[PDB]
Amino acid sequence: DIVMSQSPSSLAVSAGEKVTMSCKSSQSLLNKNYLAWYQQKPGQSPTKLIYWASTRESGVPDRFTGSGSGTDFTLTISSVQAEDLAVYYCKQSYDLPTFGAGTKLELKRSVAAPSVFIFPPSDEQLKSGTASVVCLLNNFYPREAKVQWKVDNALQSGNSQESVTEQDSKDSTYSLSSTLTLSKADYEKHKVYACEVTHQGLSSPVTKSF
Amino acid sequence: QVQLKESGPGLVAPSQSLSITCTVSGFSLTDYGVSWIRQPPGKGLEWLGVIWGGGSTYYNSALKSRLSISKDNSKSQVFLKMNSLQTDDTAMYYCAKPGDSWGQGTSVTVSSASTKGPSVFPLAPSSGGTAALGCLVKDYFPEPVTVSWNSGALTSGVHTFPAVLQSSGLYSLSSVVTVPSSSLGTQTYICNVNHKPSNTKVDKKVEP
Repeated sequence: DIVMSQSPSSLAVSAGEKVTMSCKSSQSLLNKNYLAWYQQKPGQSPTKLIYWASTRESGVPDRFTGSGSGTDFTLTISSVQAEDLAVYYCKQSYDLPTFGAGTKLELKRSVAAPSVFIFPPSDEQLKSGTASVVCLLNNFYPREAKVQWKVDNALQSGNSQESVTEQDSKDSTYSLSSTLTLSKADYEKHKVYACEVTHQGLSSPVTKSF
Repeated sequence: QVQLKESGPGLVAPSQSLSITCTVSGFSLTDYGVSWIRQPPGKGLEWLGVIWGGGSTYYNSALKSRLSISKDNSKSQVFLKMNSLQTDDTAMYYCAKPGDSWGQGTSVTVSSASTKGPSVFPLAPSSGGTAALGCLVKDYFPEPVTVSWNSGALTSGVHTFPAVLQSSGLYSLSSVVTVPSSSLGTQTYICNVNHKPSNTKVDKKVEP
């Protein structure tokens, strides 16, 4: 097998910028260079962008430029859009095909405060002796937030897990869920439930609560 | 136009055998090669093999011995068979056809544990200018789900979070949609949650 070396592994970039990413091959690819470029959007299911190094696929923009030859190859985006947020892979096809490790292209953008929603446990779930309280942080940037739970002013720990979305394909923002897990028992003993959120795009911490 | 559809188990025991088929429409397999690519979670793409027109099969050096690709032109089908699966073999498996279109992919988890369907609980909306609601998909295994709203119809404002591991070792996630508070009374919101590997289909009325 031919080792395919791609770089950089990751790229943070404002929508205006021009970006270029390299892919070197331990061996030459010429018979036509049998180099291809693929794009994978947040899954999705990768699409082929460029073949024989530089010829783009059907319906693919003029912003995507493939170049280089034999051993060193380049992929260029001229004015990256938010929608270009994806990971890009190169594939040599000269031998038994192999992919580079890929370049994650992350979109940079301006700081955006989260809108914060809280969700009490559903009656249905409580009849199972468990209680999930959910705190949602919608559409923010950066990634990249502290979420703290308070029950009856009592700070919590070890009782929550967070899940972060992939960056949004149209506005480049994140969303986050925080989930407090309790037993029906611990839950019913208490009245006030709060998440307190601190974030770069926030003058002072925001707390949602029921 | 060409489409490729993979089908396979979702969960398999270590050391056992994996079978995935790719059913293809919109082109003939005497005319095209179908290749197989896998992607382990958080990792890159790995090329497994290909079968050409009169195939004639090539494999990935490293896995060559564990692997068989065959096809059936008549049935419009390609098979991937893999044996002695380890947990390393946990991947999304794709099939693929100037090129060149891919199937959706099939998630494949190698674990000795057994299947469990999800419980679905509604994240109900309450008391600026817009409101969120959602569904909670708790303790299931393996990946994935596969959540939608109004059986397709609703797709904007929707976020579906990546599955997280519970200390139970089961996965859970939430799917939230944002809407305007105005719409809450007149508009009705149902989330349709599918978990292929356990044959579970669930729909949930999400009321304020």
